[PDB]
Amino acid sequence: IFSVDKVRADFPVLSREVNGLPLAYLDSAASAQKPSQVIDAEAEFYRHGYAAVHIHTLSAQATEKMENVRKRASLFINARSAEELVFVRGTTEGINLVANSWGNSNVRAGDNIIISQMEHHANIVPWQMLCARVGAELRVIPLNPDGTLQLETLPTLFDEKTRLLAITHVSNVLGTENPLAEMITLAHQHGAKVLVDGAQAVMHHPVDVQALDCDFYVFSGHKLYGPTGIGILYVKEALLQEMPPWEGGGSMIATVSLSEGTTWTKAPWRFEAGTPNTGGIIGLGAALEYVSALGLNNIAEYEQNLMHYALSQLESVPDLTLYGPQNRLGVIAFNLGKHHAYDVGSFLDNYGIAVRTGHHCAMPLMAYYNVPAMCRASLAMYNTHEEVDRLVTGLQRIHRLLG
Amino acid sequence: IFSVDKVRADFPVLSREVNGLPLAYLDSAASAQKPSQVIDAEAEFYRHGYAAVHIHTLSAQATEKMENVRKRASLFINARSAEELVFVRGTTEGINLVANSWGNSNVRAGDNIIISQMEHHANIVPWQMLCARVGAELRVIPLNPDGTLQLETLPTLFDEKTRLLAITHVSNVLGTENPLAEMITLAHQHGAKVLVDGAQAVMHHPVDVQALDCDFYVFSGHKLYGPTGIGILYVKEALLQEMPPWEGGGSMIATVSLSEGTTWTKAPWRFEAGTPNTGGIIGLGAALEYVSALGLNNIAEYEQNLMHYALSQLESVPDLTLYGPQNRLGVIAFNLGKHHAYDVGSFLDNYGIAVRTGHHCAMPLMAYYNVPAMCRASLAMYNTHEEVDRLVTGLQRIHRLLG
Ligand SMILES: [Cl-]
Ligand SMILES: [Cl-]
Repeated sequence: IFSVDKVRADFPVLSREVNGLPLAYLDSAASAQKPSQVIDAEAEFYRHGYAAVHIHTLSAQATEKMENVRKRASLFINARSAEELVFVRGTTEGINLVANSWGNSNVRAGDNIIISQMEHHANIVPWQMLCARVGAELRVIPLNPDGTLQLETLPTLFDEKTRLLAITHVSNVLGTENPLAEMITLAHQHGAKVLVDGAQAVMHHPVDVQALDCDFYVFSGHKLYGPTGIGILYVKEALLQEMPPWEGGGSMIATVSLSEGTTWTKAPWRFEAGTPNTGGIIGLGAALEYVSALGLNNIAEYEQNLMHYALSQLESVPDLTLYGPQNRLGVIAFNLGKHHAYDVGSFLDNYGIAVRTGHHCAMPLMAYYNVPAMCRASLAMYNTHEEVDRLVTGLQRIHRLLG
Repeated sequence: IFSVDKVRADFPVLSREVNGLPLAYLDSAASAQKPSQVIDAEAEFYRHGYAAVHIHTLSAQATEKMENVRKRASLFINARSAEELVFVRGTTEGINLVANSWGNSNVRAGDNIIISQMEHHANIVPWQMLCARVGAELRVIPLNPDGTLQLETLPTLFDEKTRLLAITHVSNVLGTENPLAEMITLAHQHGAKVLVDGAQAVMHHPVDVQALDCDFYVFSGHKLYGPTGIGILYVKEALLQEMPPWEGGGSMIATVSLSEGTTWTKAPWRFEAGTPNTGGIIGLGAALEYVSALGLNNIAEYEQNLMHYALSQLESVPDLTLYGPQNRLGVIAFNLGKHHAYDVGSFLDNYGIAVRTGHHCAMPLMAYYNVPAMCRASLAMYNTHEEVDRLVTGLQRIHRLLG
């Protein structure tokens, strides 16, 4: 079983006070707090084992630590091979890498690409720049009122010119989990590849990219209780070894000549130019170990119970509008009466409750719902029923005071 | 005055043992060790102040810490304005950013770009990919035997079609410091812009980009006694606010619409997509503080004396070939007799002496000297006369044993 009190003991930030009051951090979807095991694994590497990667001993051990983290990450998402994983800055850079290296040589004038109306900007803007570069069309799967995809529109959007579906696994605003396996079957029937944005999935339940059969999969370390500046791009081996490089420089070359040109090295490493973020890679590996030791199924069970408790308690908040489906994961998007989200979040911060307010990097989603902004509370593995009670009580107080 | 013993006390890695013997780390040019003040500033941020950047309190304080580091970095290199600095992964990503955002809209078919024969691959490969994309020509300033540029060839290389000179401040192999101010005057007389690769300069002496009048300047945090995964790209305000975005996604947009297109936000931030590497940014700011507190002029004086001692002592090594000028900064590139550098570096590692062997991401430089590889010892602010003595003695032993 899961013990939230033992877990919280690993997270030093949770002891913090904000505005004189004890912090209730309900913004893990924007970025997750990190346990001491992750923080110290990075610090200890800098303290005792630091060197540049790729003869001498510290450098050879550091190179081996980084390839071990690549292997551990590939097992964490059940990729066939460690060499199907590229180290990137985060989800955003991973998507841009695919959009340029794979997009520029596989999406031509007159083609189309399909995204959804709930996509994070990370999974919109690189496809808009790709379509502008090659003269292709960006198609959009629209939303239902309850925050799910209008799956009936897929036949009018998929045709023989559809090169790619780029789709979120779990919405960072609505908490909707999309039916990826079926959508990927449909997409593959047309010869379309599928990129999955998994930035909000990998911390809530197990993820298996062989079962999903996605062609690309991306996520960020810092939302997986890990350090900033590191993330993972998974690509099917057969596609990856055909993709050209994106960033150029050291470590991604085989030979460099000023008169005979330059040749590239083999995949993953062809896509990793310059000094890797070894500090972040070390912290990411520790983050995967820590999460695996708790067990993603145990995390999923505790988070689902906490979510059901929260949705039940929030029924006692007058004039509360929720957005998204009842079976959401991770986040609760809401607005309080007619009050602007900025004001609501500001009162909640004043009680020491951290929630995010604004467009959540999902402006088309906001426009679909005809609001400028939303509040969002995240309910992660280290959050408690008591913090939910503080959120409920605070919204009630804000309603009485401002109503 | 400088006290190397007090400085070394800040660096926990220096206590390490390698192969049972005390470490002599002479590979700071590949990556620098970090002081506790840098390591702990990052750890403490994760422990007590962590949040996503850009209403609630932790997030507002984190956003302010990152913009303070941007300001501190701009003062460190004497840029006019903090908004002339873009946070990048490192030198390599900074150069690729310029090559794509600025290069693609300013270098056309039939134009030419000038680099030097001593450039790191980071400052070659992105210009080769740019020239291949737009149909331009890559011109090369050749070397003199002593490791300096053949400055006489500049009139045959600069013409009216020269769009850009990309040039290293200090060679990572030879330790040559190039006459940047004069070369930038010449380049500007033709309407050419100048990118300076400063990755080997910013830790050895003060750097002033207003005095240099360079148009772009790049360096890496991890060689500046800082964390991995962070670096700085400086661009003159007038050029930067004309440059289009490179990576797309959150935080670099002003508005995102699926029907009316997307607009971009103002410079620096237009070039920073997705979650910044706040952990690395915090560590970088601490690294700049630590180096400023020692004083770059004090570092330069101690490192120059250590270098003169090393070059004098190495005269007692039979069959030692040195590469580069006598007034080198930071590094000593050498080969021992006819022995391959890999073997020499392997014996030195066995004595607990870390040097780098290989092409040092400078294959054209190696070919100029008609060798496949070189050894390189770095002499940084925390290295000692005693470690030089260990290097000298070790090379002597290797010569006797293998000669
Ligand atoms: Cl290389
Ligand atoms: Cl945004």
